Amino acid sequence: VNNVWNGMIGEVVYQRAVMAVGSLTINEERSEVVDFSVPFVETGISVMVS
Amino acid sequence: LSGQADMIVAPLTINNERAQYIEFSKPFKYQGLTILVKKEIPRSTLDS
Repeated sequence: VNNVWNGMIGEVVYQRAVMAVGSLTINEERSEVVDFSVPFVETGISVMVS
Repeated sequence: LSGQADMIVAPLTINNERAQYIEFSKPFKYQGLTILVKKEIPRSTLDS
């Protein structure tokens, strides 16, 4: 937002924290601003309607 | 590794023993070892 980062990735990118273990998702822009590690569970987008 | 290749673009499933000293990119597939077997023809007779 407004070319600035709203927490989470912001916390990593402002040297406040050192990792962000959780439920992050890999993306082009996200991997562009902060390095990543090897993915450890497959995921994507899925459809689910009752 | 012995300076004889620079690109390795072919199925090269990532493993610890390889990535110890080698560079990898984000995977472009998602595989997993399974088991293979052949099927059988007869299931019903209708002639007994």
